[PDB]
Amino acid sequence: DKTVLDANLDPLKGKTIGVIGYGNQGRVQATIMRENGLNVIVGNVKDKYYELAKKEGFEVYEIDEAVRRSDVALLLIPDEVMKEVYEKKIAPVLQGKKEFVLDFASGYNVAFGLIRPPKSVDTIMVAPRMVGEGIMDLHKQGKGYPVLLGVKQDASGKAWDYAKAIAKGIGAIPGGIAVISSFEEEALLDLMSEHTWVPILFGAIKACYDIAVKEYGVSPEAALLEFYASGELAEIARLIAEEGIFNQMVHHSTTSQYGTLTRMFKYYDVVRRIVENEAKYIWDGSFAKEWSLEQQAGYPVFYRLWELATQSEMAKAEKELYKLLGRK
Amino acid sequence: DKTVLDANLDPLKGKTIGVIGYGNQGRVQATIMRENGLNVIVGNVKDKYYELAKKEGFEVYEIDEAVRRSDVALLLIPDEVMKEVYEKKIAPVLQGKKEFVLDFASGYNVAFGLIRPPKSVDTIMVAPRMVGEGIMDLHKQGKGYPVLLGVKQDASGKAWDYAKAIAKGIGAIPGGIAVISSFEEEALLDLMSEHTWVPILFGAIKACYDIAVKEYGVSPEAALLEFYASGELAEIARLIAEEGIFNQMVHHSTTSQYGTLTRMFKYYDVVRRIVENEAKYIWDGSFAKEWSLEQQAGYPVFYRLWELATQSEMAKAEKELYKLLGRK
Amino acid sequence: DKTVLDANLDPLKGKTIGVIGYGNQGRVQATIMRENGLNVIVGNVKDKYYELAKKEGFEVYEIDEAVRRSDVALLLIPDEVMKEVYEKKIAPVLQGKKEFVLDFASGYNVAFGLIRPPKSVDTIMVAPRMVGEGIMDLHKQGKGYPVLLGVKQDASGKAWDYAKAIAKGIGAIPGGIAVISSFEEEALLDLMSEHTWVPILFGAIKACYDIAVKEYGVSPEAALLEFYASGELAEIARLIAEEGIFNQMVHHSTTSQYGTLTRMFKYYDVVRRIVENEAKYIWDGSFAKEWSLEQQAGYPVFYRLWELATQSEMAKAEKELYKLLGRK
Amino acid sequence: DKTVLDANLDPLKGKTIGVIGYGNQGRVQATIMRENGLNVIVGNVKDKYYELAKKEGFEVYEIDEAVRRSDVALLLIPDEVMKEVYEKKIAPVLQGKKEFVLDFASGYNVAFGLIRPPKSVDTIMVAPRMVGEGIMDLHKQGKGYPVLLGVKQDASGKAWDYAKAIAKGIGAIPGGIAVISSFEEEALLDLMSEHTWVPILFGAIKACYDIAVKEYGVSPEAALLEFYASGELAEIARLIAEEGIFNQMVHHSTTSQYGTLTRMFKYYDVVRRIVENEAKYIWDGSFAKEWSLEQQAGYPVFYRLWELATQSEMAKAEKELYKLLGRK
Ligand SMILES: NC(=O)C1=CN([C@@H]2O[C@H](COP(=O)(O)OP(=O)(O)OC[C@H]3O[C@@H](n4cnc5c(N)ncnc54)[C@H](O)[C@@H]3O)[C@@H](O)[C@H]2O)C=CC1
Ligand SMILES: NC(=O)C1=CN([C@@H]2O[C@H](COP(=O)(O)OP(=O)(O)OC[C@H]3O[C@@H](n4cnc5c(N)ncnc54)[C@H](O)[C@@H]3O)[C@@H](O)[C@H]2O)C=CC1
Ligand SMILES: NC(=O)C1=CN([C@@H]2O[C@H](COP(=O)(O)OP(=O)(O)OC[C@H]3O[C@@H](n4cnc5c(N)ncnc54)[C@H](O)[C@@H]3O)[C@@H](O)[C@H]2O)C=CC1
Ligand SMILES: NC(=O)C1=CN([C@@H]2O[C@H](COP(=O)(O)OP(=O)(O)OC[C@H]3O[C@@H](n4cnc5c(N)ncnc54)[C@H](O)[C@@H]3O)[C@@H](O)[C@H]2O)C=CC1
Ligand SMILES: O=C(O)C1(C(=O)O)CC1
Ligand SMILES: O=C(O)C1(C(=O)O)CC1
Ligand SMILES: O=C(O)C1(C(=O)O)CC1
Ligand SMILES: O=C(O)C1(C(=O)O)CC1
Ligand SMILES: [Mg+2]
Ligand SMILES: [Mg+2]
Ligand SMILES: [Mg+2]
Ligand SMILES: [Mg+2]
Ligand SMILES: [Mg+2]
Ligand SMILES: [Mg+2]
Ligand SMILES: [Mg+2]
Ligand SMILES: [Mg+2]
Repeated sequence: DKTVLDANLDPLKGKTIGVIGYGNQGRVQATIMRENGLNVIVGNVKDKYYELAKKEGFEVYEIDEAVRRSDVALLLIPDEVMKEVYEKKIAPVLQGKKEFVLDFASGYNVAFGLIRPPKSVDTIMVAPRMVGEGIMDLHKQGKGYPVLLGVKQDASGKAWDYAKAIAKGIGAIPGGIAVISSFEEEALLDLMSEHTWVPILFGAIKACYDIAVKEYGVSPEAALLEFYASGELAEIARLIAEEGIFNQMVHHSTTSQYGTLTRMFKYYDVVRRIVENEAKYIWDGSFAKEWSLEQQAGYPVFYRLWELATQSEMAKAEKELYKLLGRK
Repeated sequence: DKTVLDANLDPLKGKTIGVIGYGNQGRVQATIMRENGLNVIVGNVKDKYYELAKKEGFEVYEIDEAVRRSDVALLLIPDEVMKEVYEKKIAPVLQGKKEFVLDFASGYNVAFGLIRPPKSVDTIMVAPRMVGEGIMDLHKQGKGYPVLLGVKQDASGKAWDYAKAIAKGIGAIPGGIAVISSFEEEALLDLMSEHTWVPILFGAIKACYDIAVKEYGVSPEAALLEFYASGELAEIARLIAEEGIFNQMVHHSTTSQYGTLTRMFKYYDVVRRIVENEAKYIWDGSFAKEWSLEQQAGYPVFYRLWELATQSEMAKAEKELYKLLGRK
Repeated sequence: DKTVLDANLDPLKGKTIGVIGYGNQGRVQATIMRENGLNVIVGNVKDKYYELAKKEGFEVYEIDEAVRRSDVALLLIPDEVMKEVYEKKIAPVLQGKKEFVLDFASGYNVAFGLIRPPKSVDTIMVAPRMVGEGIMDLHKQGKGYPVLLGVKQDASGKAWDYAKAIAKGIGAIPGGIAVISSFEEEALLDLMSEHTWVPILFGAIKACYDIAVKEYGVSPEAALLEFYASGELAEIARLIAEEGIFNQMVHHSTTSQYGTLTRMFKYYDVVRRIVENEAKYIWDGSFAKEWSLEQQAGYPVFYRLWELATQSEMAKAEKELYKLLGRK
Repeated sequence: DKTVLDANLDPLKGKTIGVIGYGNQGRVQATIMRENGLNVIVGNVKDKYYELAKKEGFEVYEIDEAVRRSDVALLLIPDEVMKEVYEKKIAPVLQGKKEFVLDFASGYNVAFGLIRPPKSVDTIMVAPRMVGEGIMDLHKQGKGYPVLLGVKQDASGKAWDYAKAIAKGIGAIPGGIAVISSFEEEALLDLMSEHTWVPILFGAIKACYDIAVKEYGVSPEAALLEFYASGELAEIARLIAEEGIFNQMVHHSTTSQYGTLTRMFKYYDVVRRIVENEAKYIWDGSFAKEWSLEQQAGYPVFYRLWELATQSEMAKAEKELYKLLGRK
C-alpha cells in the first residue's frame, strides 16, 4: 500500500544539512542523523539550549549562517511565531539560494498559507506522533518509529526520494514505518484530536465529578479516585496500543463490556455531528485565524480559561489529595 | 433630477494635480486629463508601472513630492493596504498643507473611518462602474461614461464644483452622466453585489452540476456546456444592458419566460432576507473588521477557499474540457 | 471519453432530407448542409419566413409533401404547439412510411411522451446550446460548435452513425465537439437553468434594489448603475467562458474575491435544497403538465406576471434612465 | 376627487350601439338607453330571452350582424364561456372594423388576458354593484346608482369621454355616482368578497350550529332560529347601508356592542393574513387558471361540494323547518 518500510539514503550523502533548533526533536533527530553518517550543522537561539547543543558537540552558527552553508534546512521550532522568524531572518537568505529543500514537523503554517517559500525550493513534510522521548526509548532498542510523509512543492522531480532519504536519515524505517500524506492531512488530524475527543473526555469527567458531588452526596476523594486519580486509564491505553481497542476489553467484566458497547452505539450520532462541525471549521481555515488573532490580542481567553480550570472545585480537591499521597 | 450631464472645468485650470498610481484607472484618467488641457503629475512605486508611466511621458516624482507640488491629489491605488501608506508617506506631507482636495475611487477606507484627513482638506469621491478597459473602448468613440459623485468634507464651500470639474476632467460628461452620492452609498452598493447575487449565482451553478451528476447520471461535459461553458450568459447580459432586463426575455421561448417568472416571484422572499442580513452586516462596519483582520492574520481562509474551489470536481472537469476546445 | 471530435458523412449522401422550418436554426443548419453537399428540401408555414426561404433558394413544398419526399425529417419548430401539428399533418404521412429518421432540437415533447412515433422510425436528437446567431458568427470563422447527441428509438441498428452523420452535416465537428446524451438529460438540463439560477439571480437583483432604496435612502439611478444597468456582468461572463469561472476572479480585487468565496460557501446548502426540489419536480413530469395546462387555459399567469414585472418600480426607473442614455 | 356626478352624452348621439344580451343588465340598461334617446340594437341567442327581447320591441339580429351595424358593442353576457364566443363569432367581424369601442360588466376575462382585442378598439369597462333588480327599483324613483369606470385601451384619445357618455347613457349619473378604476381593481374587488368574508361567515355559522348541537345538547330548531333562519341579518345589513356599519350598533344592547368590538379587534390579524393570501392568489392569475381548468374537466369539485352542502345536517333541518313555517 502507501506505506514504505525502508528506502535509500543517497541524495543526502555529500550535502550539508541545516538543523534549526535543539529542543526535543531537534536534539533527537540531529544526534540520530550525525550517528547515521551525515555532515550536519545546527541553528539555534543562543540561550540555554545553545549551551546544551554546543555541549553535545554540534557546531552552531546563527540561523541564517546555517542556511547559507546548507542546501537543506529543517525548521524544528514552534508553530505560533515561526511566521515572523521566517519573514525576517530566513526568507532573505533563502532568496539567496537555488536548490533548497525545506522540511517541517507540522503543516499548520504551510497548509494554511502563512509561509509560502519560492518555487525555487522543494517543499516537504514529515511528522512523528510521539512526544519525543519515546523515540530514544525506542532507538536504544534499535527499533524504528512511524511517521507521515508529505510534499508541498517539487522543483527537482526528486522531492519524494529526498523525503524517504530524510526518513531513513532519522532512524524511523527500518524498524517502524513511513506513511505519505499531504501537509493538509497532518494538520487536520492533529487538530481534530485536540478539538474532539480530548476535550470531550475532560468535560465528561468534570461533569461526572460535579454531578456525583452536588446531587448524590459523594465525597470528593472517592470521585477523584474512581475517575482519574487512579492509573486505570493508563493501563487501558497501554492495552489498547498493544492488543487493539476492542480486544482490549476482554480483560474487563462482562458488565463493563455491555454498558460500554450499548452506550457507545447509542451516542455515536451526537459526537459525529460535533466532529463534522469541527473538521469543517478546520478545513476552511477559520481556526488558524482564531488562534493567530488570539495571539495578536495578548492571550486573554487563554489566561482566563487557565484560571477557571485551576480555580475549580475539582482542581482544589485534587490538590489536597495529591498532597496526601505524596504526589508532587 | 440628481443627475448631471455636463458642467464646468474652471477650478482645475491654473492648478497642479496629483495622480497617485499608473494602473488601470491611473493611466486612463491621467492620459485623459493631460489630453483635456491640464498640468498634471504622477506619483508611483518605482517599478514596472513606473517604467510604463515615464514611458508614456509623465514626469513621476516620489509620492510625497507629487503631493508637495500639487494642491489636489487622487489616490488611485488599492483598498487593502492604502491605510499604512497614507499613515506614513502622505499624512505628514498633507499636514504640511492648507487647501487640499483629495478624491478617491472607492469609499471603503473613508466610509468606515480607516482614513480621516484633517478639516483642512475638502474630501470627495467619484467612482466609475466599469473594469477600466471599457473606458478607452468608449473614449476612442468620443463617448462618455457614468460615475457616482460624493463629498465627505467641505472646507472651501467649493467641494461640489471641484467634484464636477474633476468629472469633466476625466471625460465622463458630456457623453455619459454623473450621479451624486455619499461615500457610504458607493461602498454599500459595491459590496452588496459582491456578497449577494454573484456568490448566489455561482453556488447555484455548482449545485446544479453536483446534483445532475450524482443523482441523475449525467456526463460532466454536458452539464458544463449547458450551465456556463457556453457563452449564453454573455449574450443575455449584453441584451440586458442594451434593451432592459425583462424586455430582454422576448427573444426567449415562452417556456423559458414562464418558468423564469414563476420561480422568480416564488423565491423572492428568501433572497430578500439574505440581502437584508448582508446589507445590515455592511452598514454596521462588521465586514470591514472581518476583512482587515483576515489580512492581519495572513490570509488563511482566502487561501483554503481558493484551494477548495479549484480542487473541486467541476474545476477539474472544466480543465479537461477547456483543454479539448483549445481554450487556454 | 464519450466525446466525438469528428465522424463520417456517408449515410446521408444519396438520400433526401426533410427540413421543417426556416427560423434561426432551420435557416442556419439548412444553409450549412446545402453547403456541405447534400440534397435537401424545406417545409414551412407559407408566411414571411416562407418568403425568405424561397428567397434564399430552397424549394419549399408543404410539410407533408416534404416528408413524403424525404426519408429523414428534422422538426426545427417550437415546443408548445408541435404536438397538434404532429398529430394532424405529420403522423398520417409518417404512417405512410417505413424507414424514417426523426431528429429534434429539444427533448421536451419526446422525453415526456407527448410525441410517440412508431417503431418504424429511428428516433434521435441533437441540440446546440447557443441562441443561433453565434453559429454563423463561428461558421464564417471556419470553426465548429458543441452539441448533445441522443437516440430514443433504434429500428435500423444505425441510429448512432446517422446521429454523427447529421452532426457533421451541420458543421459542428470538426471544429467543435459532440456529446452523446439521452433526450432526458437535455430536457432536464435546459429546464434546470431556466428554473434555478436565472430566476434566483433576477430576484436577488430586484431585492437589492428594493432594499437599497426603501431602507437606506439611495437614488434609483445609482442602484441601477451598480447592479445591472452597467455591462459589468457581460465582461465577467465573457472572462468566465474564456479562462474559467474561478480563474476569472484573479482580475478582481482581493476584497471581492474574499467576500464572494465566503458567501458562496456559506449559502451553498440552501440553493442546493432548492435545486433538488426543482430537479425532482422536472424528472417526474409535473412541470410539463403545469405548462401544457397553462396553455390550455389561455396564459393567464404568464400575462399577469409579465404585467407585474414591467409595472414594478425598478422597471419604470430603468425606463427613465435608458431613455437618458439614449439606449432604446 | 376621482368621482364624477354627471357628464355629457354627445359622442353616442348619431352612432348605433350594439347590445349583446337580454338578461338582467342587458334588458335594464338597454331599455334605459332607448328611453334616453339613442339608436340601439340587440344581439342574442335565439331562445326564450330572444322571445322576450323582440317582445319588448327591440330589433334583434344575430350577434355578428349587430356588431357589423354598430360602432360600439357591449358584451352583457357570462364570464365562464365568453372566451370561445368571442373567438368564433365576434373576433372575425371585429377584425372587419376600424373604430370600435367595447365595454364590459366584468374585468375577469380582460384583466387576465383571456380576451385581447386589437389596438383598433378603445377598450373600457363599467360595472354596477347591485344584482340588477334594484336598478329598476331605483329608476322608477328617478334616482341614479353607483358604478366603476375603467379604460383598458385608448386608440381615439376619447375613451374616457366615451366612458362617461355611456355612464349617463344608462341612467346612473345624475342620481348616483361614477368611480373610475382599472379592470384589475374591479376583478380584484369582486373576487375578494366572494373569497374572504362570505365563505368565512357561512363557515362560522355552520360551525356554531354543529358545536351547539353536538357539544351542548341543543335543539336544531333553536340554533337555526338564532343564527340565520331569522331575518335579523337582513335588518342589520339594511341599517348598515343606511346609517353606517358602526353607528348601526347604537340600536343594539351594550352587551352586544362590547362583545362584538372586543372580539373584532381580537381576531383582526388572523383574517388579515387570510385576506392577504387570497388577494395575492388573485393578483397573480392563479384563481383564473384554477377555475378555467375546473370548467375544462367537467365541474367535478363544484358538483361534489354542492352535494356535501345540501346533504349536511343543517340543510336537512332547515328543510324540515322551512316546511313548517310555510316558507318554500
Ligand atoms: N509536546 C509538544 O508540544 C509537541 C510539539 N510538536 C511541534 O514542535 C514544536 C515545539 O513545540 P513546543 O516545544 O512544545 O513549544 P514551547 O512552548 O515549549 O516553545 C518553547 C521554545 O520556543 C522558543 N521561543 C518561544 N518564543 C519565542 C519567540 N518569540 N521567538 C523565538 N523563539 C521563541 C523558545 O526559545 C523555546 O525554546 C511545535 O511547533 C509543534 O508543532 C510536535 C510533537 C509534540
Ligand atoms: N478590477 C478591480 O479590481 C477594480 C479596482 N477598483 C479599485 O482600485 C483599486 C485597485 O484594485 P486592484 O489594482 O485590482 O488591486 P491589486 O491586487 O491588483 O493591487 C496591486 C498593486 O498594489 C501595490 N501593492 C500591493 N501591495 C502593496 C503594499 N504592501 N504596499 C504598497 N503597495 C502595494 C502593488 O504595487 C500593485 O501595483 C482598488 O482599491 C479598488 O477599490 C475599482 C474598480 C474595479
Ligand atoms: N432563443 C430561443 O428561444 C431558443 C429556442 N430553441 C428551440 O427552437 C424552437 C424555437 O423557439 P422560438 O423561435 O424562440 O419560439 P417563438 O415564440 O419565436 O415561435 C414563433 C414561431 O412559431 C410559429 N407559430 C407560433 N404559433 C404557432 C401555431 N399555433 N401554429 C403553428 N405555428 C406557430 C410561428 O409561425 C413562428 O414562426 C423552440 O422549440 C426551442 O425548443 C433552441 C435554442 C434557443
Ligand atoms: N347576479 C349575478 O350573477 C351577477 C352577474 N354579473 C355579470 O353579468 C353576467 C351574467 O351573469 P349570470 O346571468 O348570473 O350567469 P348565468 O349562469 O345566469 O348565464 C346564463 C346565460 O348564459 C348563456 N349561456 C350559458 N352557456 C352558454 C354557452 N356555452 N354558450 C353560449 N351561451 C351560454 C345562456 O344562454 C344564458 O342566457 C356575468 O358575466 C357577470 O360578470 C354582474 C353582477 C351580478
Ligand atoms: O471500572 C472498573 O473498575 C472496571 C469494572 O469492570 O468494574 C474494570 C472496568
Ligand atoms: O436555455 C436555453 O437554451 C433557452 C431555451 O429557451 O431553451 C434559450 C433559453
Ligand atoms: O472589486 C470591485 O470593486 C468590483 C466591482 O464590483 O466594482 C470589480 C468587482
Ligand atoms: O343577538 C341579539 O338578539 C341581540 C342582543 O343584543 O341580544 C340584538 C343583538
Ligand atoms: Mg497529535
Ligand atoms: Mg498539535
Ligand atoms: Mg462594483
Ligand atoms: Mg469591490
Ligand atoms: Mg439552455
Ligand atoms: Mg429552454
Ligand atoms: Mg360583487
Ligand atoms: Mg363575481
